[PDB]
Amino acid sequence: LSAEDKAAVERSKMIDRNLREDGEKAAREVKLLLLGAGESGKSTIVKQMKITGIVETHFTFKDLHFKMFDVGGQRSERKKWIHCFEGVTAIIFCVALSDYDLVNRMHESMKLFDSICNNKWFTDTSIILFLNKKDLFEEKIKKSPLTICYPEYAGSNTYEEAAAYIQCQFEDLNKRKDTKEIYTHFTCATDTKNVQFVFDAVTDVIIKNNLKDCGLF
Amino acid sequence: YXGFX
Amino acid sequence: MVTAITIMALYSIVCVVGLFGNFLVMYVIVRYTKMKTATNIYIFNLALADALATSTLPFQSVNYLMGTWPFGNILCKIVISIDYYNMFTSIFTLCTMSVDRYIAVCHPVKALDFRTPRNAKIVNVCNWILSSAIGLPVMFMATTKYRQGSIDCTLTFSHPTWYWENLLKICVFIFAFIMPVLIITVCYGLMILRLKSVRMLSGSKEKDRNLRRITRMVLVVVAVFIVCWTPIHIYVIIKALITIPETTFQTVSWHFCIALGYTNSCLNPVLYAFLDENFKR
Amino acid sequence: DQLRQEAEQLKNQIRDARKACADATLSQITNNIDPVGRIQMRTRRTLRGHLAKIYAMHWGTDSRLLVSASQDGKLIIWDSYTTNKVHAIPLRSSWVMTCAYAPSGNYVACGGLDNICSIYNLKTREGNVRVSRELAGHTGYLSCCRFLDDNQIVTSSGDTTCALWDIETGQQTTTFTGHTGDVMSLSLAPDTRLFVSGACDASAKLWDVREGMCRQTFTGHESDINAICFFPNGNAFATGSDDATCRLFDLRADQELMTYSHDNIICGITSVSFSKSGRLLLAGYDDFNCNVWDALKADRAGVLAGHDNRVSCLGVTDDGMAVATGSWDSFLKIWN
Amino acid sequence: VQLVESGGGLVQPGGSRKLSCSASGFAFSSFGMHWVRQAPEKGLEWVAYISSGSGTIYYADTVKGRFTISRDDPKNTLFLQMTSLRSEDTAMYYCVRSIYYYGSSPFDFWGQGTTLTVSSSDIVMTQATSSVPVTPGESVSISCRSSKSLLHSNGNTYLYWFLQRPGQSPQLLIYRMSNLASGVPDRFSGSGSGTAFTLTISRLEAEDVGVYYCMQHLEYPLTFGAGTKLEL
Amino acid sequence: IAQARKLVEQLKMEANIDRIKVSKAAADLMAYCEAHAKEDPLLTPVPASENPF
Repeated sequence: LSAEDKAAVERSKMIDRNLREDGEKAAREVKLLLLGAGESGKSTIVKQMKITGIVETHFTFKDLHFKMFDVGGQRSERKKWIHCFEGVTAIIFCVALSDYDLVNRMHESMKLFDSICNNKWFTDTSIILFLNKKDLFEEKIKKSPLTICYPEYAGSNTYEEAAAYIQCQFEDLNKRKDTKEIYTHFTCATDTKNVQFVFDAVTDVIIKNNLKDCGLF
Repeated sequence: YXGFX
Repeated sequence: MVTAITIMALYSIVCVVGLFGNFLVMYVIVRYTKMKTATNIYIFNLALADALATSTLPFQSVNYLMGTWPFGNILCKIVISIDYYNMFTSIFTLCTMSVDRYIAVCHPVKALDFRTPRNAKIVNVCNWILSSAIGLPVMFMATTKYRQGSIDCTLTFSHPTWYWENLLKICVFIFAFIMPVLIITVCYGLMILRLKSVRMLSGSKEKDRNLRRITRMVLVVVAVFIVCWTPIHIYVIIKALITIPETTFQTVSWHFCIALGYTNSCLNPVLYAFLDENFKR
Repeated sequence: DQLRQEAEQLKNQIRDARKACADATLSQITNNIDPVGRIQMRTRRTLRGHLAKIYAMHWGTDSRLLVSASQDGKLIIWDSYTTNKVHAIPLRSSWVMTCAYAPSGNYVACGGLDNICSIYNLKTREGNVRVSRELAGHTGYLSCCRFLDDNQIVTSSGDTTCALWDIETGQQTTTFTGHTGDVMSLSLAPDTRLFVSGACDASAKLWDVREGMCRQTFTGHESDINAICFFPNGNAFATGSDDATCRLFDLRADQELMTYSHDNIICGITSVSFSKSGRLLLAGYDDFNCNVWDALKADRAGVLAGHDNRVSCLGVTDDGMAVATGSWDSFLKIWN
Repeated sequence: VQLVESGGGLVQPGGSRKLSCSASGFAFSSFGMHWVRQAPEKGLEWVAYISSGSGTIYYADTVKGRFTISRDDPKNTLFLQMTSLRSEDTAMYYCVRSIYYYGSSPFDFWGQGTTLTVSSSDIVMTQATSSVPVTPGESVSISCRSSKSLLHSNGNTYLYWFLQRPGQSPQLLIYRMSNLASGVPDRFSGSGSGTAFTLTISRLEAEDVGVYYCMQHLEYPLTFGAGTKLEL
Repeated sequence: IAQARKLVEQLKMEANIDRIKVSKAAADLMAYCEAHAKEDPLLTPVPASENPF
């Protein structure tokens, strides 16, 4: 009865303890999927933070380890690998706000957002959207107004409602509003507090995750 | 509790 | 006269439904949750502590009908030891679950560090041992001093003879009812005041109804704790302060006070393990 | 445009050959044979070591040392008889899709979602395991890895290509480009002379590693296929698809030979593997279980429901003693 | 892979002495470690063992209480603090690497050894033949009987063979009766059964002369045979 | 016509395979699998005297 296999069980127990501490190390870390349109705005919100198909962005902010995954440079069937990203905490969905007039492109980001928001694997995970390029959208409305790519729009052709209207237009795409939240912060080159908004939304989802694990929810 | 005394 | 023979039935039906519910909760924990996460560890802790404390309840009943302790010296120390052990274990399990919920809500980033199921297991062993640290003096002072004619089961004191027991009831009152109420009303009220500022549960009235459900569950558990364990700790100080005359209606209502003392131990996993989402899976 | 018309003429020709000169009647070459009744298999061992959803299963020729990777980037090598563990290999490219195990028992293959097929060394001196080579050269994602020998390796990468390398050089010594979709699965022959690959084009092709041109093309599905495995005779292969249909294709016949489905399964496959005789087919559905088809009667022989989440990969030994359903509930079972 | 023992020397009886074994060129902490000792004109005797992780420690009966084995894993070093040393402890002390898992090869690397000259139930592995002369190119069969059956209920027979060429450290040849250790030429082969074992060499070549040890790994304490000597 | 001509060459290589009909190439499947049903430890379950589990 277990002549020299006692040392084998002891080896398995040692590396099982190593797997347990590595699992706790991965559990206190928090991963964030990072989508984005094609060459639109995701190059900014990988630089606003502290910082092959997937490439990780492992950084930290206020005693919490973030792992961004800007996957969107990989061209394949998205449906046959997106199921690996269930259980992610937040999904930063970066959209260029001033790409509304190009050849349409705002409707392409609407189609991608409708694909990822009503996706069957992500029906609980909250989604953050960083409408970038405020520094160009505030002056491409006064001259080349928003009435091109929104026929049902009328009235306020200034910044004070246009980005709010595009924010409401994206926020009106979830068919399940009582389960997932859609956060929004307008990033910019100045006032680098976008990672504060990431930390706020990830904290707000960690609260809901701990309430779900505890049983209150 | 409350028993035994 | 004739009301005591049914007072035993009203005294033991609480033990019956409490042991039944505790057996159901510990069975569904050991068979359908598999103690993987940290919360099921505390639920099984509370179920085991309330099961042992509810099986303790038919021991005292013979001291109301039969008048003696027809079990002897060989069980008096053991029963009083496990009673005062499981009582503080149930109290400190509620306190530790409350601290766990407050860490999980108000300090979320630190909650990723602390409340792993490894640390939950070791803090569970910690408060079992801390319950033993006050249960074992009760075991070391639980003698048997005979009455006029009976076999008794009671607690004596060491030197000094008269005054030492007066420390024990005040210590159990201030360390078993004052401190847990004073920790779980703040430790849940600040959780409620944090959840009122959470965007996940703020608007969109179905989610406001879910926030209302969380506040109803918290207010119900704090209110049932207070309503269950107020009179058993109030009357045990009133008996020590003023000498009550024995009235023929008094002791049946005081054993009913013991009954709604242990009704916390009955309805506590009934309130937790049924009013969750883990019962469905 | 007329070249496309001649291509359609060739497709009509290879459909007319397998329509007119193929007289299947395989409701009659299987009603004479007796069924297997109902087979009862139970979870002998619950290998409990991961903390994430797993994606891989392959056993060695020893029928004991299975390999299994998960989302956390910890592929561990189990022990089928003693429930223990022998290796917990750390890796970087944590989003692992697949693994393999060398027939000599010396190497394992890894491979994730970031175009890196890592092959490891196990029976080495100088301590623990060691990353031997970093096989790259693709654009999409590795989906299924298999070893030919300790020298060569074929894969199935999401950028439409399958590849045959040499390990000591790391260069693609043979490419395989015949699809317009992502090759989701890959399986080999008992002599390892010619392999089959299943893609998103609702088509499984038979490639051969001698030249590199796909010899036959097998269609018949309606959606993506996610599991290919050769029959132990080396003359048939079973294709599972997202159309709840694990149909069996025949090489010498060269068409769809028979189709496996049921009424209340509108579900999706993830893994398909035979026994060592091929009377029963282990179709691993996404209905949180797996079924066992009587693979020459298109009848169900068993339901091996022992999980709570969907199975991902399903390996059978080289000597036919067990199967290994590995679910996303992190607790991979071993049935018998 | 390198293992370098130190700490040897001359000691008075009753005194104390700490040996060190410095490991380099491998993942030391993943390996179990043994001390095996060899008295001047005598065979091998197992002394102590520390598993990976230090959770399990075994001592030989004749040394328990007196020797303490320990390891400093960050500095990749093994220690043996010995006290109350007697004349019967005079030996070369070998540091030995090992690892136990399915298909592994325990006892596959030995240090150079350090000589510690001191001033002035067990399974018996009987090797009835103490020396054998061998002319080159011939083929030889050595036998090794055990006092207990070494066949275990799992099917493995826990018999190990080592070669100590004159002046060198011993080297593992065969593990679990018939499996050839890495680096060992195919001229060696193993066979046997319960309580009876056989080492066979085909076309014996030069430098192969030396002492051959049988060893039991069925239960602790590990025990060696008396050794079979080759000669030209 | 740079990719479709490769498809034409591949279909021309794929068209001239030796077609054998199914009753002479699936009766081999039934004959094989009947010739290995005895050596199949998942059809006929092995008892615990020889099962390594």
